[PDB]
Amino acid sequence: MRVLVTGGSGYIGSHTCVQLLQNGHDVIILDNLCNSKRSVLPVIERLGGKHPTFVEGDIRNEALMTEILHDHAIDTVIHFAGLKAVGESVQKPLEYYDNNVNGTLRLISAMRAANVKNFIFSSSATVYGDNPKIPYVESFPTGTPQSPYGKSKLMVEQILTDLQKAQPDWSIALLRYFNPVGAHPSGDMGEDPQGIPNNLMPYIAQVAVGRRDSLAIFGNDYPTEDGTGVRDYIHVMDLADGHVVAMEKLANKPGVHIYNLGAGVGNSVLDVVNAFSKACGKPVNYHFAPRREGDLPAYWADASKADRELNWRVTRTLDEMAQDTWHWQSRHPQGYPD
Amino acid sequence: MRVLVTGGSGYIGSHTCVQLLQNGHDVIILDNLCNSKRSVLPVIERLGGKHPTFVEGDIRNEALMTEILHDHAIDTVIHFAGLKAVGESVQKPLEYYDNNVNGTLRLISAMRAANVKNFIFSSSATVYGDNPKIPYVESFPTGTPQSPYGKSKLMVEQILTDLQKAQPDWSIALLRYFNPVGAHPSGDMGEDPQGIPNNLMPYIAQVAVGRRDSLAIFGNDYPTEDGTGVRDYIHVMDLADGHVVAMEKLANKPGVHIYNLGAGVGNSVLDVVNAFSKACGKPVNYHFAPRREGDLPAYWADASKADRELNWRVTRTLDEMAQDTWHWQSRHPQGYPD
Ligand SMILES: NC(=O)c1ccc[n+]([C@@H]2O[C@H](COP(=O)([O-])OP(=O)(O)OC[C@H]3O[C@@H](n4cnc5c(N)ncnc54)[C@H](O)[C@@H]3O)[C@@H](O)[C@H]2O)c1
Ligand SMILES: NC(=O)c1ccc[n+]([C@@H]2O[C@H](COP(=O)([O-])OP(=O)(O)OC[C@H]3O[C@@H](n4cnc5c(N)ncnc54)[C@H](O)[C@@H]3O)[C@@H](O)[C@H]2O)c1
Ligand SMILES: O=c1ccn([C@@H]2O[C@H](COP(=O)(O)OP(=O)(O)O)[C@@H](O)[C@H]2O)c(=O)[nH]1
Ligand SMILES: O=c1ccn([C@@H]2O[C@H](COP(=O)(O)OP(=O)(O)O)[C@@H](O)[C@H]2O)c(=O)[nH]1
Ligand code: NA
Ligand code: NA
Ligand code: NA
Ligand code: NA
Repeated sequence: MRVLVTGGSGYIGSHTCVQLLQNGHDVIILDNLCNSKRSVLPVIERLGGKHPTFVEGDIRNEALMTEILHDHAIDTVIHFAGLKAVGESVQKPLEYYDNNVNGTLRLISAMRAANVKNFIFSSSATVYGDNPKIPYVESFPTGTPQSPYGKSKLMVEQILTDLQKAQPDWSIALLRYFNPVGAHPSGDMGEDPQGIPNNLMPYIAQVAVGRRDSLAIFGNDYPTEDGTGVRDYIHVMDLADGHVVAMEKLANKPGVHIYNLGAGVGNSVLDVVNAFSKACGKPVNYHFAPRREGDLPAYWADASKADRELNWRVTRTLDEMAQDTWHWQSRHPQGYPD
Repeated sequence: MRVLVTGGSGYIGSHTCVQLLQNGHDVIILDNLCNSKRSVLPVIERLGGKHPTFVEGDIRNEALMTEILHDHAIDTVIHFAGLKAVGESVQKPLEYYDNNVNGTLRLISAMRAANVKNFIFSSSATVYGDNPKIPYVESFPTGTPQSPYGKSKLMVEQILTDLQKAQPDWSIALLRYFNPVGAHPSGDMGEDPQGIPNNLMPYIAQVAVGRRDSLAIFGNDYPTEDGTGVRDYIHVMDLADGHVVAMEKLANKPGVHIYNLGAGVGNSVLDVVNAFSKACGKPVNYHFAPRREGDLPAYWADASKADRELNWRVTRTLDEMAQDTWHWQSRHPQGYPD
């Protein structure tokens, strides 16, 4: 099929585009380059073994969206474009609501004008909010997200939901995930944070590489097996796969299809650090700090539904996530070239 | 002070502008005329005894908002502009999210660029969602609104809340109200629905006037004194007053100030009908229907906080709401002139 991939040049999107091309689909990437570089493009092509069209632009530009949609006879849209730095979200709320909330609204509005009715949304497991019932299941009602980032994701979910109700021919997937990590096995694509990495893995990778001194472990007091925070980590390649399957299997199947994408088990901070020490061949330096603002002791996704309904499940291990990361970090220390 | 009143030519806004002018404030009205007519303008001036500047335009146009803000040296903004038809909201969700969510975001963004930090938001008591704890108190956490309309209001509240947190110098009021009714005592301004009136009072007024056959009373089965739905009705003049006070008393007082605006008591459907039969001098025709989609047996606002903190409370009665309505309906059967 003909797919428009917003945010396609970013971390998850790039990986997804390669898998898409490999499946022989026609790929149109829409990205504003606010958090990615044109240099990834040729890598996508190479790895994908096919040429994806690239359009520089913003989801907030409804006019352009409609043009693109029409110009390329788009059948489906996988939407990864947006802002995702939780801490930044607290400091710059408006920017998050605009890019995420308004950004998606402008996009779906254009789809409406262009008669495109298949959509796959990059959601987030932060929508579950404060849930003492873990792991999280899709049948669980959502809660109230802690940050402007989380709130914007639920807001979008709600909007798409009402939309589908008003325009029942629409097929919409809400893909909820936690912590994506790893990189393409080639070691030639991966996560390329500009500045202080947000997530654990990359941060740790930076500590490993020499860039950082020590990892601060926020809380060693939790009601967990080792006292540190337990989270769900999913390999980026598996995530990308889940995206392709969802897109192929749900196209033209009316409704709001909610699926948690994850390994179905949790891992502590120490578990992640040990995995990494192992992958990079040297002890990762860390120290303990006291509980970070807004964090919970432990949570993960129940991914039975996707297994059952989409026949999808993870295949990569925590160790591979680490190795893959180390590999990319190692082959391309300066990330993507400017 | 210099105040920008978005949606100022509509029902509540017009009333509010008159009270504003009377208080000697400088009023700039911003309206897109999607639900009001230029003809109300001269009435505003007359009743207000002062000239308000009028600008035709849309809140979604950030550029214009900023211009306006700067051009007039705005000190505070009272925001009534938006869409509010609940049933229409279910049928046309996008339009509601755009006008309400995006609409406010564009407006506050402009304020940001123009260095305007005092805001009064026309909120809604639908934000309380499904609350079996009545009456509703501001200390109660919000729930999940039933319609796209309700959801958009809570979304806006959430956005303004995070904003204030990131820009602590801002003063923001969230004014939660239920069912505004009545009209200016002059009988020369009032609610002018185009088409099938949404709310009870006006609908009933139309039945009275001859336009409608009978009022359908959705449910006579409720756990209420008379079996019909109990709601909170607030006279439009009192609402307008609450708006002025909030604006004058909260300007430059940092924080998110939440206040329920209401009478503090509930009235059933039959109560409203009887009140109206009485005001128009003739039995209002009605019949019973079974429970409308999404409605609850009874709810109202606890307005102690406003009384205490703002020294504000209603002064008009249900009977006046009815009389005033009948009066306007009677002096101007064709509403505002085109
Ligand atoms: N990265 C994560 O850890 C994570 C976790 C949960 C959910 N998600 C969701 O996945 C999506 C992308 O995540 P990611 O990890 O690939 O991050 P990313 O920054 O690498 O990729 C997003 C891409 O979108 C682009 N973009 C941002 N705003 C845009 C706009 N207004 N118009 C056009 N392009 C725009 C950026 O330039 C970047 O290339 C977002 O929906 C995010 O909320 C990601
Ligand atoms: N009317 C009610 O029953 C009610 C109940 C609860 C909350 N509220 C809130 O009060 C506000 C106004 O209520 P109202 O009763 O006066 O209705 P209204 O339609 O009479 O007034 C709103 C006005 O806003 C204008 N407008 C709408 N969208 C606009 C946009 N995008 N840009 C510029 N102007 C725009 C319309 O032309 C109209 O003049 C809204 O915030 C509504 O949610 C109203
Ligand atoms: O410098 C860091 C970054 C992350 N974490 C922990 O690593 C886990 C994964 O968090 P991250 O921010 O990567 O994602 P989250 O699970 O909050 O999305 C959480 O328990 C964080 O508490 C940590 O201790 N130090
Ligand atoms: O044609 C109508 C319109 C309204 N109502 C009732 O009048 C009350 C006020 O409802 P409205 O739509 O005016 O506002 P709500 O309280 O739902 O905002 C509610 O119990 C409605 O059930 C009714 O029975 N028939
Ligand atoms: Na419909
Ligand atoms: Na670099
Ligand atoms: Na801050
Ligand atoms: Na008329």
